[PDB]
Amino acid sequence: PTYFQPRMSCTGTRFQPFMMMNSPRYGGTGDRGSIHLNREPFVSCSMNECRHFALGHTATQNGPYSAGTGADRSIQRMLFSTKLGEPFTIDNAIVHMSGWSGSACHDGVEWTYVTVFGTDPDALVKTKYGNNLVDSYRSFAGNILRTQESECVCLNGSCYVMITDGYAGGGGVSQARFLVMKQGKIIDVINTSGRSKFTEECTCAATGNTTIMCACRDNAYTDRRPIVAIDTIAKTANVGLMCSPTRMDTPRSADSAPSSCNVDDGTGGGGVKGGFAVVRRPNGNQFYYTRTGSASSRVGMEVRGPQTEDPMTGTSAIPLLDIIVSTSVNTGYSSSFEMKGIECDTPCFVVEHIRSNTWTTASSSIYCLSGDASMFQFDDGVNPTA
Amino acid sequence: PTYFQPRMSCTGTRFQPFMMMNSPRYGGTGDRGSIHLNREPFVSCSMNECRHFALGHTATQNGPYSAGTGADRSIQRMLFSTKLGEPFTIDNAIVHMSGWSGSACHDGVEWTYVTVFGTDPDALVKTKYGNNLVDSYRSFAGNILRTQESECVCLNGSCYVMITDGYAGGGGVSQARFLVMKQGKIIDVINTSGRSKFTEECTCAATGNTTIMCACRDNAYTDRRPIVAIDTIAKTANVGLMCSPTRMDTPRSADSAPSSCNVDDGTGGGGVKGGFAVVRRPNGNQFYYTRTGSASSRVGMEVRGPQTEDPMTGTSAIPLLDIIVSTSVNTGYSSSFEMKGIECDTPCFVVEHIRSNTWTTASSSIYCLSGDASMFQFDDGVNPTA
Amino acid sequence: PTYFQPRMSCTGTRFQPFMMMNSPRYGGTGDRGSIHLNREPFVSCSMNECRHFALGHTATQNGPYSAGTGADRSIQRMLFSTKLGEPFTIDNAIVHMSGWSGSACHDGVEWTYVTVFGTDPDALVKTKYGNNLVDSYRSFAGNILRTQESECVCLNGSCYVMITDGYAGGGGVSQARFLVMKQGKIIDVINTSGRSKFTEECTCAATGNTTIMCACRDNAYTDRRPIVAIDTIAKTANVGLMCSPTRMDTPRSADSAPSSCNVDDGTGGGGVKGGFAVVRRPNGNQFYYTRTGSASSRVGMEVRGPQTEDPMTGTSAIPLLDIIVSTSVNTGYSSSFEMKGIECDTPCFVVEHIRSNTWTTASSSIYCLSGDASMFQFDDGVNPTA
Amino acid sequence: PTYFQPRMSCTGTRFQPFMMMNSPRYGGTGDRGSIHLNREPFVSCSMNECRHFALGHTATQNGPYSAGTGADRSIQRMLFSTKLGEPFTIDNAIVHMSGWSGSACHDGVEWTYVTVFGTDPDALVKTKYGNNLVDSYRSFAGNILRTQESECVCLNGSCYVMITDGYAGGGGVSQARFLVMKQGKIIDVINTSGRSKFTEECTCAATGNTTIMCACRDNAYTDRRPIVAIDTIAKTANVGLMCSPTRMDTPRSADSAPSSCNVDDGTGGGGVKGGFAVVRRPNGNQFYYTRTGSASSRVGMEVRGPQTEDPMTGTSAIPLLDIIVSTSVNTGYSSSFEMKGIECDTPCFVVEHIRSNTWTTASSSIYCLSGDASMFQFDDGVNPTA
Ligand SMILES: *[C@@H]1O[C@H](CO)[C@@H](O)[C@H](O)[C@H]1NC(C)=O
Ligand SMILES: *[C@@H]1O[C@H](CO)[C@@H](O)[C@H](O)[C@H]1NC(C)=O
Ligand SMILES: *[C@@H]1O[C@H](CO)[C@@H](O)[C@H](O)[C@H]1NC(C)=O
Ligand SMILES: *[C@@H]1O[C@H](CO)[C@@H](O)[C@H](O)[C@H]1NC(C)=O
Repeated sequence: PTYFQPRMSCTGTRFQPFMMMNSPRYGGTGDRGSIHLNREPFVSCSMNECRHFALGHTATQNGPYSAGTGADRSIQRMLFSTKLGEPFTIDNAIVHMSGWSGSACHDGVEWTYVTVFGTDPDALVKTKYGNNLVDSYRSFAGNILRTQESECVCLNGSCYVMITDGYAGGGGVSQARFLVMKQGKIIDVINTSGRSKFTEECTCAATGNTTIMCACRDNAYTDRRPIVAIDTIAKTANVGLMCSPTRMDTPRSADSAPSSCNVDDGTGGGGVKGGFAVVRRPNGNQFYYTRTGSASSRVGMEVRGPQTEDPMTGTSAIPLLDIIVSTSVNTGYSSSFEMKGIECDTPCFVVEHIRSNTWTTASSSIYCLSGDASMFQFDDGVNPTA
Repeated sequence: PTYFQPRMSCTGTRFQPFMMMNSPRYGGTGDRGSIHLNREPFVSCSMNECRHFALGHTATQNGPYSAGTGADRSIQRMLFSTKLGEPFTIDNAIVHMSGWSGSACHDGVEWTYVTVFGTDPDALVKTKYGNNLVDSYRSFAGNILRTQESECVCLNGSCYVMITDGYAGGGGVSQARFLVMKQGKIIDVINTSGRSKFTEECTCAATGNTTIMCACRDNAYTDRRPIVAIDTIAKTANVGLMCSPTRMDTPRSADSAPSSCNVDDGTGGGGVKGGFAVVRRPNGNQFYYTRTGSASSRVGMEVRGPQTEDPMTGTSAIPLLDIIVSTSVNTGYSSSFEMKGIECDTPCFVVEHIRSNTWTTASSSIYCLSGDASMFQFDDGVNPTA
Repeated sequence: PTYFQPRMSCTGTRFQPFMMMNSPRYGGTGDRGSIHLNREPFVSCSMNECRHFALGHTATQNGPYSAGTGADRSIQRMLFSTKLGEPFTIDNAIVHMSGWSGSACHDGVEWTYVTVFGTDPDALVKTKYGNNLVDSYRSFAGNILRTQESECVCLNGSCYVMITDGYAGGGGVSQARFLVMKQGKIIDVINTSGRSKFTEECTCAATGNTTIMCACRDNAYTDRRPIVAIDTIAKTANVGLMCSPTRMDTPRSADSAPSSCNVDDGTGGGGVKGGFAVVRRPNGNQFYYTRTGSASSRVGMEVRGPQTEDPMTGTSAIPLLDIIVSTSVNTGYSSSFEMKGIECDTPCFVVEHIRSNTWTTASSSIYCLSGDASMFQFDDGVNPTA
Repeated sequence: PTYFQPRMSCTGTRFQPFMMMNSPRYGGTGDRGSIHLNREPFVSCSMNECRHFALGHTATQNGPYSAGTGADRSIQRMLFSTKLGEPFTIDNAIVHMSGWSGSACHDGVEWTYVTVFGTDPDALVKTKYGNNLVDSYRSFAGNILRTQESECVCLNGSCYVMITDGYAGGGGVSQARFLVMKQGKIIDVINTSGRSKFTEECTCAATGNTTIMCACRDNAYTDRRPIVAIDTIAKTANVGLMCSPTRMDTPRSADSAPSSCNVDDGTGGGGVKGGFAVVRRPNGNQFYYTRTGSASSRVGMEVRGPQTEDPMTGTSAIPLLDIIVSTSVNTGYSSSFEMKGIECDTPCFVVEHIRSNTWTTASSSIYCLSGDASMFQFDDGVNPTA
């Protein structure tokens, strides 16, 4: 009835610091806070509220169960969120469902949540709409089934969420599929084509009505991100590697043009989830990317400036816009979301900060498209031994 | 005006792990949480929210009053709940009324709460609707008056809650009655017939408009659960023992057919509240049951697959569907609830986990009907000496 | 527009235990809770929610400022409340305004709050409506200005709150006035007549449309409570002493008839706020009273049964209905409130329990009109040295 | 659609104690609370709720990060608020955006938030409306960009917020500008005229429809506050110094008339944000001011009585109304806000109290226009070493 449709983005040229959800700063052995242990934070917004989602380990930052929370998958993993702006404490967190992998988005009416939970070789995808469980999808490759770990994209009520299934190591194949949900019910599945061989942890944004574009991870063959062009009328997802000389993954080789756009050329396997933002304008879209600062290590964070060429076939270099996190500060996964205002959408990037001692926590820094001003780089301010 | 009526259930063949309300995992002597001490958790849902209900002891998990909270009845017992997904902490819990036994349900308009509180030989049932106390019912057998300890069933505004009163030991008689409430006011009382001799801790689900079916406990004569068929037009509750060779109580004898359906045959007295779910379909209902894993002890938990025969007179064995809790993990009471979605209902089972040191707490695991996938068995993850 | 008017009470013959807001049971030096230090708790209800109000000392139960919280008046006193059913913790409490004396009620549209704050010889009454400060009233006798410390009574939008001002010791005069507020604005002041000499801490309930009756304290001359009959059309408050042989204050002499209804006869000064409930029926009102158990000390608590004679001029004894608190448990102030349901009102009594070590706290027990059942007496369960 | 417009103020002659948001009184090394470290608190109100805003340091009152929170600007600074009446704890606080300087107000529909964040020589102003980031404004003088640190004024949807940029020391120039926002979008900028040389930390109140008046700080040349008269139709802000002999800043010289109204005459640089309230009446406006008690030090707090002459050119002395904080209690910044009731507005002053040990916190005392009664002076009651 009132389903959200993408709008043109508002005026701005830089992604300026907006909010820091540095949850594990009100905890520590010398403090009084009770904070969730989690990984892979992301933000999704409705037109009235933004929420900060994460996968927790059902344990406090400084508690008897904090050991063992560095695991990627466990039966204690759950998807939970708070409103953006809340400290992300145990009392403020709302658990949506169990799951060691997941995503969430809002269609303009109600929140849709997607998680993956189960045994590694046979995990199940479950979808929930409005606190009522709606649907499920079974593992298709016989390997760890994974989601975006970021916001899913809703177009007039149809929400497109990426799922993948396959071996994430060298020599593996991980062909992604996009589930199309309406009110949490899976109505369609769009399989990939093009360089479908390995698509993982896709960060997606709308490129206008009827079209979605994603920038994904490749953890086995290259260090150039796959770009997935989803045509929702043709019902096809065309995957290919960025032909740009600027490499967006971590580890990565020195920037250079590929000999051919879809040839595997890089440092080998491994990778990090990255950011991807689209600034939609009446005269064409501009694309922005996040990259770690130091090549070969998840240190620092840069924003690569507007690309006016197709992210797949442009072949031009992507200029540096700003350095948002210095190389003295460790970083993790990067994602993106859009605020949905009264008149326009506002692209924002989310930068993960990883902190550990005898437990592992995540902190997030949100940078939103705004006006031109000198960058004020952010240090998480979390001391694992505080 | 907008009273809820049962709907057909959605597609699914397995009860897959959904959410674990393992409240006493953010507490412990080494943590900073303040968590209620409680027993007999259950979940009830509205179409917009699900709530997790429990009977507390007005004490924290690790506090000066934690001793003595293993009692079944005390004047400090109270009925309280949080939204499903909340940690069930002291600050999130809302107390509804005092009571050492109780149930709750939502009729599509507002929440109805039922508790029993008073002296053992002369306890009083009280009903509340929408935070306003509405009605009461007095003890009828001169013994401990008890409720379902699970969700009550509302049919177009009329909510059916089980109450029982009698000696729970060997040689006792405990004849149940069903109170029919409308807006919390008791409008009718349906007495039982058939094997009315001992009916306790009934887990009820609708079997369609105008009909409710319950699977109850028998703690004195047998190890086969009583099944109560409630005809809301005829205003009769027909009770009889499951004629199936599969015995659902704990302790229980090895599975075997009874010599006659309502003959008392088993290991003697004792028992546990069990689960009972109905999958309503246009071509007939399917019934699902929970059972402990190890016969003679409350260890593990199994889900017994669809029974297409009448739960009372079928006489066929009920196949094993899944083992949801391994026998290395202790379990307690089992119950069931239904989520009420936009298009359909979703049957879910709730499995209690009991943990104690110098206090006693309960944790709950929720398994909801979903798609076919390998089972991922759950270990509560609560260390009484954490 | 939707202002509340009194309704007939529902069926019942006993005030049965309903809820215990024993806030200082989740605190203590061995616990993790942060609970307000307060005195004189009372409950007021809207048709959708009940709230528990108290005057706090802006300090935690076990904190660096807990010393000195036994004071009756200080600049750190504030009026705050939580929803009835909440633990009344620091995080759940909402502060309404500063004040060392106060009352609150709901008119069917929004909450009206009244407090007294200022210097003893020249304190100010302030009224607030809907979080916006509306009006004030200045001290009139040059002595400590006081309120009811209980729910104010709203009749079709006009809310009647008692204020008094005078010396509370022997030989003093404390003539009460009733402020009539509409949307928090003081529209009228009704002065008292009859035995106006000393009226304090009035517990008021409606006796039907256009009429309010209160049972007050007399802390200087007698041990019989003043009864105030407020005629809202005549705009008069007629005060006189209960002519009944049953004495409701503490300390009190042995029950005996007075030689004349308004002659000062008793144990001298001192007193306690008491309960007063009205069961409105089509054939006349019934009155119920609370009394301490042990005469001469605030120990235990009794409910004195229905009085069908005018509370002022009846002259008959008031029979004992139930003993609600045993004499092994210390008690404090008693008050009353009414729940406002869909069809009827439900009179309820609130019994204060006082606990102290190096701080002073209050706990409250709520007993609501319900069916006939044996009484289950309540022990606060709060250990000052827990 | 429903945008707020100023109303006439209600009856009253004194600003009487209303509420004390003494947040750091439920914390301390001996307590269990987790309270934000912050500075420059202020209150802004909607017609349904009042909120207490502050700039935090993302640290608890008694935690591992409490050192270093006495800084005026840092990357850990954020704007957050709670409802007025809440303890302002970590769990109740909602973070709106990052920022080391800011303001907030409500236009009758939704909350507008303004902050300044960035590097000192090139900071950015950002505006947010309804949890969605809307606009920004860049530094204009090449120096620290600052906001009011108090409520912004909304007239029929147009919200007027003061920003300034310049050197705050001796010999500096700090010319203010007023941004006019509608739904968070900056629609106009009104530059100042008159004694535009140094305008800072303006406390603004409406003087009627189409007009706003502010009393500002001057931290370099004088100890008389600048008054800014904003004509929203002429779109001009006329700045000049108070010609009154009563000096409102701190430090200040002994009261005396200036030789000429806009001649710099005082004790030199330095200053404190002060209060400014307007009582709008059909026969003209009255102005009220706050002043510290002890000249030359931020000790105590006085309210200077109604000024019926133009605050700029009156030249008469402003009589003392009340002493609201004694000189035994240290004070900080003062501001003002208006409650928006059903029929009228209610001017209120907010008095900051500064407390520090190894951390710095702020407490606030709210005094609202009410009736005539003897003043009850307030001592914060916060012990830095509690
Ligand atoms: C999508 O379509 C809507 C109208 O249905 C329009 O208002 C909006 O601007 C469009 N967005 C884009 C990005 O084209
Ligand atoms: C109950 O009746 C309603 C119509 O009143 C119908 O929509 C619903 O499907 C029925 N449910 C069952 C289980 O028969
Ligand atoms: C008060 O008047 C209303 C009608 O205005 C009526 O419904 C209600 O029952 C009356 N209450 C009493 C106690 O007479
Ligand atoms: C402002 O104008 C409105 C009508 O638009 C009026 O009701 C209000 O009283 C005016 N306020 C002042 C202060 O003049």
